[PDB]
Amino acid sequence: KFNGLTVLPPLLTDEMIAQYTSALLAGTITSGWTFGAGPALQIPFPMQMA
Amino acid sequence: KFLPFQQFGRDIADTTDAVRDPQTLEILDITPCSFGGVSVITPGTNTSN
Ligand SMILES: *[C@@H]1O[C@H](CO)[C@@H](O)[C@H](O)[C@H]1NC(C)=O
Repeated sequence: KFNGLTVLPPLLTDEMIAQYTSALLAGTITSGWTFGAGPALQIPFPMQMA
Repeated sequence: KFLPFQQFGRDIADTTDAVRDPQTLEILDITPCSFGGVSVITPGTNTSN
């Protein structure tokens, strides 16, 4: 800590960013691409991969 | 812990220790005392005070 210089903590902390990434992964695994364009539509992963 | 010949101390700008009196010495750290800005939260002047 020097004189006249301070660092502002990020608004969105590490835990929230991890939660956001986990939510994106869960959506893209259990719903494919339909969750990014409306309600999340479930679909089995082999069928999504096909 | 400073080698018993120096008198001042600094790493970037200033963190001097040691009392500069020939009678006696005493290691005293140097650092500010929590300066900072101040911010105010307000929902709006035309909805509350
Ligand atoms: C605040 O709200 C009132 C009521 O809607 C409006 O007349 C006014 O223009 C707004 N802004 C200020 C600065 O008062």
